[PDB]
Amino acid sequence: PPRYVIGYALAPKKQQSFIQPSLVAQAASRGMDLVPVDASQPLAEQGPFHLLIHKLYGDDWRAQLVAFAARHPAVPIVDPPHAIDRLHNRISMLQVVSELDHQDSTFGIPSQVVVYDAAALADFGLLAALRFPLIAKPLVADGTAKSHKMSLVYHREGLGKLRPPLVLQEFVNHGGVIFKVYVVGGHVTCVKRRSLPAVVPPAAFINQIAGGLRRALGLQLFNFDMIRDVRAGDRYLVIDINYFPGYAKMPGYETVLTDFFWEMVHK
Amino acid sequence: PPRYVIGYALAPKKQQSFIQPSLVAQAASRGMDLVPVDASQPLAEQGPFHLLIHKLYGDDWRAQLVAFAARHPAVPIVDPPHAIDRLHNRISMLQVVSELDHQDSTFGIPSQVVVYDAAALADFGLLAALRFPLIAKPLVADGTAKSHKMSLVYHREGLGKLRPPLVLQEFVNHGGVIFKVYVVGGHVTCVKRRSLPAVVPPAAFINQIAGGLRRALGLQLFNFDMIRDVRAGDRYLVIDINYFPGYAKMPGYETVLTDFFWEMVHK
Ligand SMILES: [Cl-]
Ligand SMILES: [Cl-]
Repeated sequence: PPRYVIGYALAPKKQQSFIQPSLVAQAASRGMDLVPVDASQPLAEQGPFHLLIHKLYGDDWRAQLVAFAARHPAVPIVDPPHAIDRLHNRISMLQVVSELDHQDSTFGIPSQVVVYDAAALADFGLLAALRFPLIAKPLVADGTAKSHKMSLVYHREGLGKLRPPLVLQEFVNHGGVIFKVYVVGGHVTCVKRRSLPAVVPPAAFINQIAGGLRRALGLQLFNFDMIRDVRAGDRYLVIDINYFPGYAKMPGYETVLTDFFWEMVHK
Repeated sequence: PPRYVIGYALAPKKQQSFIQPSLVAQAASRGMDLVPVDASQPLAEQGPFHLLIHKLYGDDWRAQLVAFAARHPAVPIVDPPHAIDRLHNRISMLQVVSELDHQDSTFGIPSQVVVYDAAALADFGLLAALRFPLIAKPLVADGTAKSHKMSLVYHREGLGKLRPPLVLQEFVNHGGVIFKVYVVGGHVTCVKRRSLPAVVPPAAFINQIAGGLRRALGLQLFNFDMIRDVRAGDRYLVIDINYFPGYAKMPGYETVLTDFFWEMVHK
């Protein structure tokens, strides 16, 4: 019958990991043509698309997506740059998680300390009452930098050498395990990574959170970090959310994505 | 010669305090007609304006200002709603203050604790090492609510009864004085309010900060709260910023505003 064009605008490293022959071939076998977006030409002069997927940042790419969205309201963008932006301030991101509605399993948000300058990082009294280890992230980051990754701190001296502005979370109530939950539209997958280089949370609970994050963030492609609060044992916290992660690591990612692409071009 | 129309879109209480006969008459004496915007009609069908000043919130008023700004790019809006929004998240607001560049007087940003839910407000260990009193604000607020005001907390029991999500700042290093600095474009005024119901900071320093906030926030009308860190005695912190404050309280506000309106319609 008819064919659907899936335009992709990805950095070369993300093309190499995500746009694999096995994905291109599975999708073509179902009538879907994955077509790269030329970065050296405007998207406006670039050919019919039934779906645009991207992981590019900055005001020129944003402007192109803003114009594309005006010219072609019915063509889904995954994901809209105003929705990716909701992840860029750690404090406003966790604010979005705090808006979700709430069985046997409970859902929390971990308190944060924000330190804006070097003087505060030396002299703020409260920092001497922190339990270690800490999770530290820059307050604002898009993920593109290596220094935008959540990093562990083991003592006051290590904290003292970080670059403010930063957000600090205590990291002691979780029994040294982290659950990375991969989401693709209505579909969840879950990876029992072990932090500080086990029993998974209930699947129905994870699906409720995954779906609430999708509706609240307006993102189809993301992965959320979750911990068990092992004081109580049936309490869980979301500690991070990341746009369009390394799906290529999960075996069977090609089938999950192809199913998602097919769903999106029949919305 | 020609006359200039200054449209104003204000709540009735703000009309009563700010749009006083003495302001209307001074401005008319200089060729400037202050004209109220009809809230029951679209702004698009509302008459030539050489300047629009407002203090209204919400998506309908925003949409009207977005359309006005497209149709009439050369007519200044004071202030643009995307710029007022920069004040609505306390953490991203202080992030904007942290971006300013930096003599005898130094300039800091106070560390904050963010508490997202009721469980954290009871159980977060770090809160038992806070010094009191604290400044507490909701993480997100526009100022229109009575509960959106920065409030003082004197002990753990009082902290325990607040409504998260909230931002906590220790409030002990300032020797019980707060400086409210009123800004109108390039012009500063300064009020030695005494907190917890004196020597002012140097005027050149205040003007540098006022001007950096104006460029960074893109606001003409605001007031910033500043404290002296009395450990060192030549260090100052910005602890709050508010859109379009009670200028009518300062004597001589009519002359300051009329001069600002005249400057804006000759940009
Ligand atoms: Cl990938
Ligand atoms: Cl007023």
